[PDB]
Amino acid sequence: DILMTQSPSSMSVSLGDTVSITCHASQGISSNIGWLQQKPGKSFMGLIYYGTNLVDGVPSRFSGSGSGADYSLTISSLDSEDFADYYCVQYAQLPYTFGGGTKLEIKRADAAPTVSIFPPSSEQLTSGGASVVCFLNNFYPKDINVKWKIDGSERQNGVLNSWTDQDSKDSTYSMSSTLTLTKDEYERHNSYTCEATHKTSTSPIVKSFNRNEC
Amino acid sequence: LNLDPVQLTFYAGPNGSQFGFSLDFHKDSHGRVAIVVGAPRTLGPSQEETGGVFLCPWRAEGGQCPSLLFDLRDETRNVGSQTLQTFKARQGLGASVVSWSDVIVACAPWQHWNVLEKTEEAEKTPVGSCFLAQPESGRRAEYSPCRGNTLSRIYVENDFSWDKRYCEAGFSSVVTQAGELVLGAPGGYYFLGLLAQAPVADIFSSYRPGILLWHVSSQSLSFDSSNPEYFDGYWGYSVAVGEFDGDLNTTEYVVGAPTWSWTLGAVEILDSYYQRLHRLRGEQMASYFGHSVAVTDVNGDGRHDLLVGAPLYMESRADRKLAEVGRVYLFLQPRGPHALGAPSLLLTGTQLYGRFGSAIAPLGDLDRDGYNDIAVAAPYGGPSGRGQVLVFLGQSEGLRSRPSQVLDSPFPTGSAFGFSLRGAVDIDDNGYPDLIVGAYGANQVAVYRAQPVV
Amino acid sequence: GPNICTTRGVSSCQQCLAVSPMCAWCSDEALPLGSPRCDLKENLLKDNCAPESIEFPVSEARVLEDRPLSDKGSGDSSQVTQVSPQRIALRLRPDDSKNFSIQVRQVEDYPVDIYYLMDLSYSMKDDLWSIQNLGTKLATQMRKLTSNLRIGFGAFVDKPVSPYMYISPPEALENPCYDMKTTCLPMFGYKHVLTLTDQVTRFNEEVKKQSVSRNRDAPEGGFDAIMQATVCDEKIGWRNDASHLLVFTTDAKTHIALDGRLAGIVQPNDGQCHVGSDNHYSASTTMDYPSLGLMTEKLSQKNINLIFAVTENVVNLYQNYSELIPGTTVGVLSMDSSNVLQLIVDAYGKIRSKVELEVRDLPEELSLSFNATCLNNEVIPGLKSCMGLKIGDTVSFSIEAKVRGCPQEKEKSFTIKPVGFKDSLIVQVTFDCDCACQAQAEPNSHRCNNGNGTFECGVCRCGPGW
Amino acid sequence: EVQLQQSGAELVKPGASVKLSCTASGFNIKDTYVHWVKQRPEQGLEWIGRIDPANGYTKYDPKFQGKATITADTSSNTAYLQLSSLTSEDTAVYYCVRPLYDYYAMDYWGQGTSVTVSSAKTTAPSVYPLAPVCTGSSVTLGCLVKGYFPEPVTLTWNSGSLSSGVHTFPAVLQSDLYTLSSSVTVTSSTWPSQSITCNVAHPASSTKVDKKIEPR
Ligand SMILES: *[C@@H]1O[C@H](CO)[C@@H](O[C@@H]2O[C@H](CO)[C@@H](O[C@@H]3O[C@H](CO[C@H]4O[C@H](CO)[C@@H](O)[C@H](O)[C@@H]4O)[C@@H](O)[C@H](O[C@H]4O[C@H](CO)[C@@H](O)[C@H](O)[C@@H]4O)[C@@H]3O)[C@H](O)[C@H]2NC(C)=O)[C@H](O)[C@H]1NC(C)=O
Ligand SMILES: CN1Cc2cc(C(=O)N3CCC(C4CCNCC4)CC3)ccc2N[C@@H](CC(=O)O)C1=O
Ligand SMILES: *[C@@H]1O[C@H](CO)[C@@H](O[C@@H]2O[C@H](CO)[C@@H](O)[C@H](O)[C@H]2NC(C)=O)[C@H](O)[C@H]1NC(C)=O
Ligand SMILES: *[C@@H]1O[C@H](CO)[C@@H](O)[C@H](O)[C@H]1NC(C)=O
Ligand SMILES: [Ca+2]
Ligand SMILES: [Ca+2]
Ligand SMILES: [Ca+2]
Ligand SMILES: [Ca+2]
Ligand SMILES: [Ca+2]
Ligand SMILES: [Mg+2]
Repeated sequence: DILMTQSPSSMSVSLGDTVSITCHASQGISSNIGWLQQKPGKSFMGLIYYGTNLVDGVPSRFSGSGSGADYSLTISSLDSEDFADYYCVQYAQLPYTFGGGTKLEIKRADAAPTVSIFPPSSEQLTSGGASVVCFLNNFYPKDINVKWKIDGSERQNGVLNSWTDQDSKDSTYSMSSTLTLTKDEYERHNSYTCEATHKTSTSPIVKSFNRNEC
Repeated sequence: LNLDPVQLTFYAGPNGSQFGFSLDFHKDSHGRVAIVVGAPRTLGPSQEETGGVFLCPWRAEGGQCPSLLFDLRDETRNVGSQTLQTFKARQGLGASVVSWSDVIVACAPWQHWNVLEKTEEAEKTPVGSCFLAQPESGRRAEYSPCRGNTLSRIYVENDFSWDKRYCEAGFSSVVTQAGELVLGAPGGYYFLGLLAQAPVADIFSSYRPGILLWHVSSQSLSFDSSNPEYFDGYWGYSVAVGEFDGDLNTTEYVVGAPTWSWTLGAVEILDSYYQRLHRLRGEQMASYFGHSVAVTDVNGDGRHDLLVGAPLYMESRADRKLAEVGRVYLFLQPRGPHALGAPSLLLTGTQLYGRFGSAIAPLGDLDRDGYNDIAVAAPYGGPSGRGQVLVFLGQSEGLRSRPSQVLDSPFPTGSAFGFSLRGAVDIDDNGYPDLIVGAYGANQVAVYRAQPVV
Repeated sequence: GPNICTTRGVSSCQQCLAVSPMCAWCSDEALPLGSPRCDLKENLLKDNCAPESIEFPVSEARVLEDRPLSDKGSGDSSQVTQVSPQRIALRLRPDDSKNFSIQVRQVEDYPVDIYYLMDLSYSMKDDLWSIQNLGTKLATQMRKLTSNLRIGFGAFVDKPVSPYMYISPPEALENPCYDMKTTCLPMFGYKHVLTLTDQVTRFNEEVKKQSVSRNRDAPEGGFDAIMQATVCDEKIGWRNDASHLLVFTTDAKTHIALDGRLAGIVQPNDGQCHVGSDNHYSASTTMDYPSLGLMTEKLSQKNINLIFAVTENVVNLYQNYSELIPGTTVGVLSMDSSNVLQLIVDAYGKIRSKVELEVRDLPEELSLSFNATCLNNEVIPGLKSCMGLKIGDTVSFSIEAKVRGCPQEKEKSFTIKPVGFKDSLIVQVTFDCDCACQAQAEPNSHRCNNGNGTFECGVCRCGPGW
Repeated sequence: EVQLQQSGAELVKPGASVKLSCTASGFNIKDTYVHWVKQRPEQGLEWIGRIDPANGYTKYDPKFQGKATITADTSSNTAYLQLSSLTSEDTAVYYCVRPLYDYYAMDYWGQGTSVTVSSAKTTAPSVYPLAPVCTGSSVTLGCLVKGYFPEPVTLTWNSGSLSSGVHTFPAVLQSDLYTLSSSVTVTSSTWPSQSITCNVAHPASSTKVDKKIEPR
């Protein structure tokens, strides 16, 4: 099958910029390539077919180019609606194969996260479970690494993370990490910590608490 | 009656190009009338016959015409694990041409096509193709509705049903006043014959070069049949449009099938959904009844009338002997919802092998008396067999049985003078409609100008 | 008493004869003033007219060539007589009519040419195997009817050009049956195989080496082949004095004139021979199929009798074509041509079952009328054709020629010939409108108004210029 | 206009079969090819197969031979995709596609049919208040919605009152059951000065629990 290497995976840009997505194939496809758009949480819309031709209804700021095995999609003067996912698909051979995808994200000034740690509630402890929650809200860029520590030692089993799309108001990202243990194991230890590693500080942002103590 | 047979205009093309096989008048966006001429054997880039189209400006002196340029390179597209191929060698570009608005439609009935998928193939077959040009803007587009990608084995399994591989789309052509192109494809459906219709505007908006196989959603093809009466009938050898059901919002199609029902020949009047309204049957087998069809109101009652040419009709003569001369049939449309009856008038040729009725051109009202008139071709008629075009004038009861004017060929023997005709357009702007006559055998076109009546 | 000859009051001997075929003219000098010179021949002798001066031509008809009808057409050196008499002299005065006879015989043991023209498209794969002994089998049955038989063979498929021809892949051109599990011959329009010959075993052996090709559309190019087999006299080998049978076998519809436009071929068929040394039709891909009217001209021109030996699925078709080409016979062929032998014999019997007279070069002023005597001495008025005949039967016709007035040319000639026959009756007409006494006229006679007139046949005539 | 309207989301068990639909709107389904494309967050987009509804002929990626079955009924102008012996890996969004002009392209897309394979039964969520520990100018509360099935759930604060300054995170699958969390930030003078409640509704099991956040 034909491998479609689409690059880059994502890019942080601003309105009115002129940007270009590329797509590389394992072999020649002689302009038999299409380009697709998927606005967040919605379906797909066709942009380009046969390498360069605009699908009816697509604005002229879009444009496809390339030949042989290297093609490009270009957006001149980005619009607020153009921040979405973009994919390349080759139909030179069956089976049709798709590229990895490219997400356009709003660019802004960096911002450190606001960390908050939450011990297990009382309702959860009386049933036989124990979940520590660690919120990391409103930050930029998206790249972030959470690390859970029990009595100072790292813990990697039973962690459950969740991220949000780029916020509509301030264009920041947020993350929810949830460490889940049993009630019997939550009380073997005392100190619970979640470290946050962001490009806004060489020192990890640490928030923690101690069981029983408050 | 009042065509000028003294001072003609001669346009001419390359030797052996069959310049004049097909012609039509072309008005640009400003209304200036030119002549579009197809030369189906014009040489291409590889010095091989591919056909060609010329756009002749109106000059009383005539002469040479500039080409209307089209792409003549064979195309290849490797898509969908398949290989699509067009072959334009000996395609016959210009074997039919027709104008509508400022758009020219020139067709290559014998353009070939094939599809390769590993070791299998669709078969190299003449699907035909039509090229569309807007001369003032330089816009181009193609339309080839019979191209397919089904492999040969499949057709065999399904007993060759819906086999559009040998259509020869563009063999005949016409365009409705609304702008819907209609192509006759006598080879469609394993030589039963089909029609293809699609709005010109959508052909342009849906075409991109190099795609070779694309969809035109607004198109509409006629239907295959299992009735042997239609087999090898070449339904779509000739085509024309008119008003025949009393509904002015609907446009009706007239189709020639000159080998229908074991070479009896037939002509059918359909609606735009290819539903049959009337059927005219040939009078004599192999007469090729349906070779040409013409639609015009000749008796001045507002209802279009039908003319059908049977250029090989053999007339009965003394001592039980026959004589191929050709015959033309006039059918007058009756008032209101009723069937077209027996022919109102039979016109029969005189010169043996003259092929009277090979072409039939509405002239409009030539002598300006309120009744439209026609011209009939006998491309090997006249006492010399060089060719003759005969004018018949309309009257309250149909047409006159005897001609008003006879045009003798000004070309040498073998010119096929009259094989193509076209009238009802005023080219010098003198208030009288004129006639252009093709003689592909001589690679020339003759323009006759109508003058005030003497 | 007076009659139309006198009461018309004629001026000369010429005008006298023009009144009625019964009138006569007296050129004698000693004739009373009141007695007329233009009366019945009996009245003139009654009025002491010198017999030598009487101008009274009688319409007659005498034979010049009256060869006897041949009992046998076998042998000889084309000295067979089929029509008697072969030449007569005819003399007619104005508005008169004379009658004569003619005999026609369908002679026994007359030589025969049979050219087998065979469809060899893929649909005929099975027929080839059933006629591999046809040459000997046919010689055995025809030996009962003729001692001079010659047979030949040609084959056709269709025009070797797209779309009739498969043109992909390259392999398909050499072998059209490639996409199946067999081989067949490359497509070919028409090929002559065997010139007409009396060595019948050459037919069998050339047949055994034949094989079929394959094309796309069911209708085939047989009419192209009928044309060439007709107009290529020398190559096919039709003999002058022989019945010409062209046996056309097919299992499908046929292409007709103007079909060729689907192959881009528009040039009309020219009716000329185009089969060269290679024995193939070289204009197949460049010249349209022939028209029925053109085929009729060439078949009639070369005295060819066409035989549509077709299968029942298309007999109604070819029976209808047969009606548009007079002289053509149809027989029903089995799906493998297993009955083609009897079909040919019954066609030869049906072909020689009719005698139909034809007239050539008849002047405008002459009209003819015919009385036929077919069967056993049964007269049939107003008929010039017999039917239901057998080999060796003889018919006769009575003919009356009625001339209108007098024509300018006094000696013409026309021909009576049965359709297909070699021999013929030539009629040399002479229009005796003038008098012998006109050759001895006296121009500027001093008997006629002091040299103002001419004296001919005993009367004065106003000379030239008056 | 051209629109592809697919079937509603499907919620099935492993080993069973399901038949998605793709109904044509504004055109004849018989006109073009009809493709089926599978989408997942990690693996991305994958082409399943195609069908020419005029004749019923189909093509498939060798990866789906056995599970995917594409059919078409020109009568109801609808194309179908049948999946068999379903698996957790068959949980994905499925789109039907057709080209605009180019016979081979992928231009018009349906909305997509959501498929979820799971043996889980209809389980109600467990709502847990999340109060901070025993200081600044900005305070942050939370609400944990754990162990429910199937999706989705609607979470608000003070019954839609407190809307701004809120982050409700996407649900995550935790051992065949879903877990969701939500945070909210206000000023220190607002809490515990003003009662803040977490309203959680799970229409599947028909439960609307509400937990008031209480400090420690
Ligand atoms: C070869 O040539 C023959 C000779 O023409 C053709 O046979 C004729 O075919 C036509 C069409 O099928 C026939 O026309 C029809 O006649 C019917 C009545 O005919 C009567 O008289 C004949 C004379 O023998 C009788 O045999 C017969 O039993 C009848 O009693 C009408 O019913 C038909 O009209 C109806 O259908 C037509 C369309 O076909 C409509 O237009 C009409 O409105 C109406 O609904 C029609 O008129 C003709 O009778 C046939 N003649 C004979 C002698 O059979 C062959 O078809 C032809 N074959 C080939 C292969 O070319
Ligand atoms: C065996 N054979 C006979 C033969 C038969 C037919 C035929 O009758 N049909 C039935 C009608 C079918 C369409 C009708 C309209 N709808 C679509 C299907 C097509 C096939 C066509 C071609 C043909 N070609 C010859 C060539 C040769 O003689 O070499 C041959 O090989
Ligand atoms: C053909 O036969 C007709 C009779 O059917 C002949 O007609 C008669 O001919 C005789 C000749 O003596 C006349 O006396 C009769 O008056 C004719 N009867 C008619 C014309 O009704 C006719 O002469 C014959 N002609 C030929 C050329 O044989
Ligand atoms: C001419 O006709 C008459 C009567 O019709 C007949 O008796 C006579 O024999 C005929 N003459 C010849 C030479 O046949
Ligand atoms: Ca209408
Ligand atoms: Ca009218
Ligand atoms: Ca007029
Ligand atoms: Ca004019
Ligand atoms: Ca054929
Ligand atoms: Mg055949």
